[PDB]
Amino acid sequence: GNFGPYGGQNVPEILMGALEELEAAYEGIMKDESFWKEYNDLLRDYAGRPTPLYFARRLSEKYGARVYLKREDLLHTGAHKINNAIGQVLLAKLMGKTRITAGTGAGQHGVATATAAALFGMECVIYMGEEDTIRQKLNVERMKLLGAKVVPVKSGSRTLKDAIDEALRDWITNLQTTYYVPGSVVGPHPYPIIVRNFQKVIGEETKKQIPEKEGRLPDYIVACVSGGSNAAGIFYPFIDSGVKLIGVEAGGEGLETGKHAASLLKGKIGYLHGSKTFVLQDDWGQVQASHSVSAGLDYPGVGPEHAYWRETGKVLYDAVTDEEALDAFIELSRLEGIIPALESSHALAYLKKINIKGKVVVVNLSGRGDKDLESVLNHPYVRER
Amino acid sequence: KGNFGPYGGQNVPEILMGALEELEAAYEGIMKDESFWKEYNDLLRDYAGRPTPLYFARRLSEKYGARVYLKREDLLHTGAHKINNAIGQVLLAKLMGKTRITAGTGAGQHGVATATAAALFGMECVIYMGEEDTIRQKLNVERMKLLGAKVVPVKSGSRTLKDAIDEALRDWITNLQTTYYVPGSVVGPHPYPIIVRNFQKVIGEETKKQIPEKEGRLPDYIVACVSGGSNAAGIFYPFIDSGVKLIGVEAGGEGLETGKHAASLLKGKIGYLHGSKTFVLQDDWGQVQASHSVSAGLDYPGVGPEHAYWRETGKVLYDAVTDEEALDAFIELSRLEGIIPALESSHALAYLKKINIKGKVVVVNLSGRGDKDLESVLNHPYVRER
Ligand SMILES: C=C(/N=C/c1c(COP(=O)(O)O)cnc(C)c1O)C(=O)O
Ligand SMILES: C=C(/N=C/c1c(COP(=O)(O)O)cnc(C)c1O)C(=O)O
Ligand SMILES: [O-][n+]1cccc2ccccc21
Ligand SMILES: [O-][n+]1cccc2ccccc21
Ligand SMILES: [K+]
Ligand SMILES: [K+]
Repeated sequence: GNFGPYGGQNVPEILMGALEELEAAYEGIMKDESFWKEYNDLLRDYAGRPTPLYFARRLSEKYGARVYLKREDLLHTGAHKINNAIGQVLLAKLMGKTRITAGTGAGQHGVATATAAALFGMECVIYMGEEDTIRQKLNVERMKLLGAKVVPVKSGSRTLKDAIDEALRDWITNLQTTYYVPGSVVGPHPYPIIVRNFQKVIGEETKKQIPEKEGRLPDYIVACVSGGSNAAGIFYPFIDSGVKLIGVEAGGEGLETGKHAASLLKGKIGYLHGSKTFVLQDDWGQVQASHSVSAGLDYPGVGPEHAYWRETGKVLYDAVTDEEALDAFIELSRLEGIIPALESSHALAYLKKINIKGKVVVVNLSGRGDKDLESVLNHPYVRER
Repeated sequence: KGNFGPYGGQNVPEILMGALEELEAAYEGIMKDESFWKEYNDLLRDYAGRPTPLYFARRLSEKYGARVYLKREDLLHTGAHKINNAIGQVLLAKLMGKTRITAGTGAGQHGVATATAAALFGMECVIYMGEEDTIRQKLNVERMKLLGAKVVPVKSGSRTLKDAIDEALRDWITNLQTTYYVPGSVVGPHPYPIIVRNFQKVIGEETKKQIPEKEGRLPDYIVACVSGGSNAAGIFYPFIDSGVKLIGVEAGGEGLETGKHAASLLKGKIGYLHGSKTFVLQDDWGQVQASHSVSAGLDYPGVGPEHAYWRETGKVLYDAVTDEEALDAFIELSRLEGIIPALESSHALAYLKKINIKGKVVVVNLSGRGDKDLESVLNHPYVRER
């Protein structure tokens, strides 16, 4: 479970038996043809894989480049989160668990998890920070129709970090019955590997699709990063290929303002939610609140596999601001008729920061932006436009 | 030629006949144009997401003792079958040299699909929508605004889809040189019903190729909701005369005997609406009546003339389900399969309860997703009393 110095299992001791049970169950399905048949059949007919690789003509004309969008927004529930949620809730069901718990920020992991729990007939309890229940209300409504209990979390910054704190408390309190589903590549081993291994289908498809468009590997692949799961999924098959892989963190009000979620760029090594990784912290080791206009990127840590990729130079990381992401959200809506998630809008915003004339660029469009419409339409910066 | 038996035709103000003659000529010209179909089919694949999957609904199948498959048009870009037709007609508009698109919308799915295609092709877009629908389908108003379309609320008449189309047609007639009118269903003067059905019949062509990989035969039933008729025409057309039982499900509203419904085939009379001779809800003086449905996309007093022809000749069977039955089916699919369906499609799902399907193979056309309907459903008195 270590990516260089990062990762590990940094947990209360009472979780060690559950993590050993999960590691053995996961090793068992690695070679289980019937798990993969059921899972891959649901990815195809239930989620809608493979997703297309779309040539964005008007974006391409605007930037003088060949811009392709990997269309994870076309999946059932509207985001890449469903790849991981189906896989883990299937595993939970096969392990004899009867209940599912998770935390969610954008609400897309909450909806994906509730969808899979409904499909597999499991009780589902989702924790979501109170501020996120307000700015991502559409997903609260979806989870209620799917039969999940949504528990608003009123402590701390009332956003994703606090939601995960409460989901982990719930898991420990309910270990006989309950499987904890992380929605990103952050957590004690084996969870970063499990999540990345369910998301790497994105990069595997991309790798088969892009030579059909251009005859070679892309010059760049760009994906947003907070926990890191959509970017790990599209990057993993391309590590050491020579493609320029660029992960884009939330710069919030700006990297020098103290209001952002840029763990790799501005964090310090530390422990969060089971992983040794980069965490926004003060000088005394206290985890700090993150900020982002995007609820899914509003998290103060990052997956340990990205900490490792950054240190070894296998992936390059940077950030864009709330305002740059809002601009990119509006730009894709107007130019391509696709309303992107505000998370993915951080990757789209980065097209303005790379010299891409003549280049082939794949952007991971990790989800759709219907959950963000009310927040964008009311945002002061958009109001001043 | 425009007539489906005695139905259809071009029943319009004379001022529209030149535009319709030019549209029919342009459409015949693209039928053989490989470069049109290449561009269109590449967009359907990578932009809209076709083919859509044919999904085996294991828990619904267990519940009804049948093999139930859902044709997943809800997985398309924008969330409904409307995009198949919107991409194709806006591409035609571009090729005709038009610079502006207009349409009406009820559920707002056609409005969003048309706005999306207009954005992709760099065209001005003005969408008319009844004021009541701007309230019960508010998510789609927000989407249209982000896509750069102008949304005009229509405050006249019943403030729903019929009145929105009235105003889009007025706009077209005022703007005939610049503007292409995009109907969102198979209702309209010729050539529109044929154009729309020919962009939607991919749904049934895919289904016909997919179902033998699941079952080794054709299904016993295909079920789809019907108001104007486009999603049902798309999935039924390749199966006409095949021996499959095709069942179109109209909006029964508060009940076929209440006068508050949208069941044009079952309770309308022959008449003219929006260019078609077809079945139209009317009093006995020939005056069109307001329709009603809990579903904004089915809330329309007419039906496509191809469906009037299929009903008369027995090639498709038609029935209806009530608002409450549709709401029940909306909650049922959400809870049992984890799929939140559009309230329109929920009428087709509700029909699974109305026929004996034990031991039968059934395809339901899942024409759209239900995120536009969540607020309305959660606040509906019948659901609150649950
Ligand atoms: C944290 C959440 N969403 C994250 C998210 C992200 C960022 O999460 P990863 O860094 O794990 O990809 C990207 N794209 C979309 C559409 C997302 O919903 C959530 O749904 O709970
Ligand atoms: C009238 C509208 N919608 C109709 C609709 C319908 C009924 O229209 P057709 O009878 O033309 O399929 C079915 N399913 C979905 C998801 C729909 O949105 C509209 O979006 O303007
Ligand atoms: O679910 N979950 C669990 C732990 C860490 C996370 C970081 C980002 C998003 C989701 C997460
Ligand atoms: O757009 N449009 C135009 C004319 C009639 C219609 C019936 C149902 C749905 C849409 C329609
Ligand atoms: K972060
Ligand atoms: K009707």
